Amino acid sequence: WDGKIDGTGTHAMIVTQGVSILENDLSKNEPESVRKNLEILKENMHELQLGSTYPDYDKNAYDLYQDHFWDPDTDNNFSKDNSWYLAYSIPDTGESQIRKFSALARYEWQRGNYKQATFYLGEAMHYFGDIDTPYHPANVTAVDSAGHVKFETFAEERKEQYKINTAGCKTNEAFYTDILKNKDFNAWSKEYARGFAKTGKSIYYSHASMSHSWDDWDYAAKVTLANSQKGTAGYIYRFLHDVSEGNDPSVGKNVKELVAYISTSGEKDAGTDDYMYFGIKTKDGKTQEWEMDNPGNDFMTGSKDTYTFKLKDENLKIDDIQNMWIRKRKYTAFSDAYKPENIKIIANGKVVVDKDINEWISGNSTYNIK
Ligand SMILES: [Ca+2]
Ligand SMILES: [Ca+2]
Ligand SMILES: [Ca+2]
Ligand SMILES: [Zn+2]
Ligand SMILES: [Zn+2]
Repeated sequence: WDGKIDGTGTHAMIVTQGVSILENDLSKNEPESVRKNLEILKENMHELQLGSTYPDYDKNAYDLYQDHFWDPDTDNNFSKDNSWYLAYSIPDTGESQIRKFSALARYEWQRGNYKQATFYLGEAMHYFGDIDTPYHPANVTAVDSAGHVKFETFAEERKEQYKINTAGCKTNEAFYTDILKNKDFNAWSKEYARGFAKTGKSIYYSHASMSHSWDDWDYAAKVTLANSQKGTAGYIYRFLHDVSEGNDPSVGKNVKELVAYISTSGEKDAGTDDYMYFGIKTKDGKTQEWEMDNPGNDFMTGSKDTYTFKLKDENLKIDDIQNMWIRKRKYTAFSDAYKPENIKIIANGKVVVDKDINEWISGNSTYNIK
């Protein structure tokens, strides 16, 4: 969907309505903590809205042109065994971004950083809105500097007439209750989001593609925006319950992948063009290393980069991973020191490592996170 850097536009409307939806569907018997956390969210509305639009204008990334259209089955294909060269990190998808920002949002909320938590939640919903955008051509036709397309700008001009204020039921009813049953957040998110994304693809072929009439387009915007709002409300509801009842999705399950969220210091020359790797060592002495390389310019000064690592051994618990590290290898003979500011490691929807560093890493050296 379309959006503007100041927290306005289609994206902002979606999260704003997601809140109103909850304000209306929330049953009276709901735990007061849930209702109280909803109120904290509402008073941080401007941050939720800013976060909901930020990913299309994020300048602390890889210096790449924005393109947020993925085939709904991408995440599922990446999750399958054998289908990926493990030495390489897995590319970020709309599906994975929802999970990452959700984990970061939960972590921040538990420690009282409501403003940051809400912003992160906004970013998670931004990506959910995207996968719910009915635009799936093989070849994209961008119309603005932020990578938006004509179907999104069309919906943008009409956003007000697509607003909904209810999911169609109360939180004690099926839609909402089903969302709480699956205690495995990452597993629930995958199936839940995939449903909206696939319906989105169907709508692209039957109503939103360029060859369809304006009437078809209006209808497509209407039904996918309703879906986006409802779906967003569902994610916010789950977040509220997760942070209120102190829920942890990683609870004793196998760690199939690890996600590194690395914040490079804003200091001059903090970034690096040298080869960068991440590695772990298990309690039993096993080791695995991955190359941290995404399509763009990795580890730029002041960037917040994400790397998804798929593990060899799929029978490991989080406590089985004893050490973790990042390692630099010189690209050229010339110096190019690297200064990470903070590194967060996420395992099964939980932020398991949050280490401030602010030290220069130079030459061919290994820096131990743990
Ligand atoms: Ca670089
Ligand atoms: Ca790269
Ligand atoms: Ca440098
Ligand atoms: Zn969008
Ligand atoms: Zn986007």
